[PDB]
Amino acid sequence: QVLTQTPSSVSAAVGGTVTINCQASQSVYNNNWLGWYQQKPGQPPKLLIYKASTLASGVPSRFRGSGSGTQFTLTISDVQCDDAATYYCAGGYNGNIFPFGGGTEVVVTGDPVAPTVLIFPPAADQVATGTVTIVCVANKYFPDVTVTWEVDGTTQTTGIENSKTPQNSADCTYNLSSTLTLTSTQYNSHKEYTCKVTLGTTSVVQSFNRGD
Amino acid sequence: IFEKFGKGG
Amino acid sequence: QSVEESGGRLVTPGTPLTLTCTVSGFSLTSYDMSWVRQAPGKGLEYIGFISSTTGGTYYASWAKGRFTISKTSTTVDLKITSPTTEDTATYFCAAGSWYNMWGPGTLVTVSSGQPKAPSVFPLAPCMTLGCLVKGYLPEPVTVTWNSGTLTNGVRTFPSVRQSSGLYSLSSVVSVTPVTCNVAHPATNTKVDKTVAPS
Ligand SMILES: [Cl-]
Repeated sequence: QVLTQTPSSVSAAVGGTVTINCQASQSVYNNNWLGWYQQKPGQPPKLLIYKASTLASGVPSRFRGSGSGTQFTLTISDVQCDDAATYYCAGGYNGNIFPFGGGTEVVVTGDPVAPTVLIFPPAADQVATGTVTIVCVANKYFPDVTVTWEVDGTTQTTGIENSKTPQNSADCTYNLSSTLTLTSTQYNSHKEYTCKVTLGTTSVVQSFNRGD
Repeated sequence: IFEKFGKGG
Repeated sequence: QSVEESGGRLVTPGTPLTLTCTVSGFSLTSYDMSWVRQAPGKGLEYIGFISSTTGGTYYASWAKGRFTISKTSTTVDLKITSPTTEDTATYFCAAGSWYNMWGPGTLVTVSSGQPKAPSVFPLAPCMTLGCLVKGYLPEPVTVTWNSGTLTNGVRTFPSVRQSSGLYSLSSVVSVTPVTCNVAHPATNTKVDKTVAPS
């Protein structure tokens, strides 16, 4: 009635090997009623493996299913940036019980890549609305970053929201948006707006001056 | 006993 | 050959709604037809299915009473009998005993909000250009560039929900005259902004 999928998260370098396990509380139907699925953010799942070990049409041979009864395994050899995804097992039991496992995130790792940083001032038409949104983008980086905002040299604590693109299917990198929201009065109060992007111990800084 | 397993392949 | 869900929309708790699954290029009755859902940032959850072998309808134990599965001449339907906040999710339909073919999903939003079309603002540095898509409900919005013809160098960030309950996202594109096309299907709204450098 439960499929316990382990681990919750796994990492390999490009060309590495990943193992994902799925353990049933009792024997699945016919000892082999277990499938494996890949899901990327925003997309529906895709069937990889059915009947424990059969590769679905079009699926790369580097995806392999094994096991029977209560213990099942998905391995990924020669891991590619394209393999960064969440993987799920899904099983079937006597009594028409069809649980999904809780999922395993696969993170594909590599050498750090330093971000470039862009800042976008608010459009003329935003100011008039009473609220202003400043956007900072960290482009094509790895692994994770942190972002700081300074307004005329004062570090901002509130009104910041961050959003990150999933790993690039070709090069494994992320992109990040950091948005600072202010009232039009607060915005028209200050001159220098600064976005600081920190990868590890190193910061890259981008700024603009209102009216330029 | 169980209801007949409902998935065929 | 495809499956397509429809019916995702914003509803207040307790308001019943029906989703439909339409198949193209094969018969509704040839293969197992399943409903699966996924709450935002969470795992897949099986709801129920109609068997091609037994002809029977089956539900997950947790889902019994909360959902009703039925079929018309052209659709497999999922009724949410009394939606809660906790029913907010993408609903997928899938064909085949192994969930072989999936639809893109349809989003159900269960909350007290009123629909709101986004405002779209141009992003240009004081080259990469963009569009800020601010203050919409429910999700989703779709963003394209030059009417879907510009895809290379396009990054559309995941939405974030603000304190208001309204959603926002940005989309940026790298080039060497670019238009962002924003759709808010919930309100049938289309917004185009031509983004000029400076
Ligand atoms: Cl489930």
